[PDB]
Formats: sequence, structure tokens, C-alpha cells
Amino acid sequence: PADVSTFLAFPSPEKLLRLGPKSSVLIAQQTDTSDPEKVVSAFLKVSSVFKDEATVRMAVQDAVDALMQKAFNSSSFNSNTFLTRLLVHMGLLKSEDKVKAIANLYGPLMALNHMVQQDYFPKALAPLLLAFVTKPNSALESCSFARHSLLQTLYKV
Amino acid sequence: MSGIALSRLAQERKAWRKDHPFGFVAVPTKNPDGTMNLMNWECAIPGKKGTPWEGGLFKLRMLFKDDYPSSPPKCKFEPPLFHPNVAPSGTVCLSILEEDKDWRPAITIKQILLGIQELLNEPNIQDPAQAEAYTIYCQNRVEYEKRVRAQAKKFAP
Repeated sequence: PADVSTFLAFPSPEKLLRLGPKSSVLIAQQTDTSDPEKVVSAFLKVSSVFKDEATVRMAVQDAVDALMQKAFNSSSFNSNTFLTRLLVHMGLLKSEDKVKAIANLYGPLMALNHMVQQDYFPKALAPLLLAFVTKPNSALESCSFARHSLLQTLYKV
Repeated sequence: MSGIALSRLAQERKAWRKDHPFGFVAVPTKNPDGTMNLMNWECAIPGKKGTPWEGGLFKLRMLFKDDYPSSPPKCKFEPPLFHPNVAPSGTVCLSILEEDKDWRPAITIKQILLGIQELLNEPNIQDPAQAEAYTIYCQNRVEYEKRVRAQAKKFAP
């Protein structure tokens, strides 16, 4: 037993699992998906605890699917704004405002790899994601494995 | 305390009216009381002949801060334009428009506008401000050029 606010405040693999077996539903339920910037934040916090381990991997993927399905399912949610802000927060696209610099890009990249394969994901966004993931960037270079996997996946979308 | 900025802007206005590139527009907006608002200028940049931007007249606003010219003016296309270096908000950036880069007192409004005009046909692919135009530019130049021509016609006087 743990709460979404505490998890989002200080994400950790353990905290995610402490949310319970319905953690995926809870993350999405407690997130204001009407706001693109907030969906980006939730997505990055969740993906930041990704680990190539059974329980954690499943928990992150399910959480991402629940959150992003809810966001994209609203005919009002601007998917392009989500993508733009996501890239900004990942340090792949410049912006007018100042945003925190994300350290590890491994989690975000692996979460995207899973997301782009789901039915809820608008295919129109794949080309843009690919253009910015293939674009030269130091942060992406340090996480070549995840980067290569995501691109290989984007090629099949 | 913008007296210093106003003294310079007043001279820049006279200099521009005395001589400026043909087709270009740069005029201060008016305050509700009819007086000039030198901190907010309405500009227009003509597409360069021989390029797919020809025939178009692209409007943008130049906003100056109270500490001008210590800081560069903020330039934004209105409405936002389809271009790799034009943000969704319409904001356009250049090295000479960045305080921590090439901005300096020696920079003129004429220089900025000509600089932005050059940028229109020669995008900076290393530092895009928009994901949509950047993506098409890199994935299908022919299609990109087509979108540009249609936009050039739509914004013809």
C-alpha cells in the first residue's frame, strides 16, 4: 500500500509495485489527462523506473498503457502537443520555456518502444518520433541499446 | 524604466523609414490613445525571389524588452508558419537573436529581418523549433517544398 502522489513525487521501482496490482489503473485515474504537459510528466516519471526485470517491466508498461490510452482516447487531447512537449522534456527538441534535464533516457526510450506498438497509439506520431530519435544527441548516444530497439520498432509501425 | 530602449527604438524607426529592403515592413504598433508603441512592432517579410517562398508576405511581431538592447527582441510569426525553425507558437529564433549567443548592440532590425528571410529558404536542421516541418523536410523534401509553395500562395498580398 502506497499512493500515486508519493510515487510520482519520488519514483522508484519498489514504490510503483507498492501501489498494488491495480497500479496501472491508479496512475491513469489520478492523472489529469486533459493537460498534455501533465501527461508528459506522468509518463516520464513512470518510465523513469523501468528495469529489464519481469515485475517492474510489466508494471511500467501497464501503467503507460493505461495513462496514454486514457489521454489519447479523448477526442480533445492534442496528441501533437503531447509529442512536442515529450521531446522537449527529453531534451531532443528546443523550447522557449526552461525545463528540467532528464538524466537517464533508458526508461523513457523503453517505454516508448512498448507504447508505439499499442492500438491506442496514433500512427501519425511515429514518423515524428523517429525523426527526433534518429537525430544526433549526446543523451541518446549514451543509451544506444534502447535507442536502437526503439528505432527498429518504429521502422515496423 | 525603458527610456534607454525607447531612445534607440526611436532612432531605429527613423533609420528604417529612411532606408530598408524593398517589400519588407517594420512599423511600431499604436497604443489605444493613438501614440506609438515602440516596444511592439508589426513586421512583414517577403519571400525571397527564385525560391518556393516567392510571392508570399509573411507577417511577424517584434517585441522588445525594457532592457533593450541588452537583450534581443522576441520575434514571432503571426500566424505560426510551416517551417523547421518556427515554433508552434510562431516564435522564430536565430543566433543573432539569442542573448547568450550572437546578439549584440551592433545588430539591427534590418539585419534580423534579412536573417529571418534567409532562414525561410535555408532551414537550420540542427536546431529545429517544430517537429512537424522538420520531419517532413527530412523524410520527403519534394513534399516539404510542396507544402511551402501552398503556404507561400496563401500568404500572398
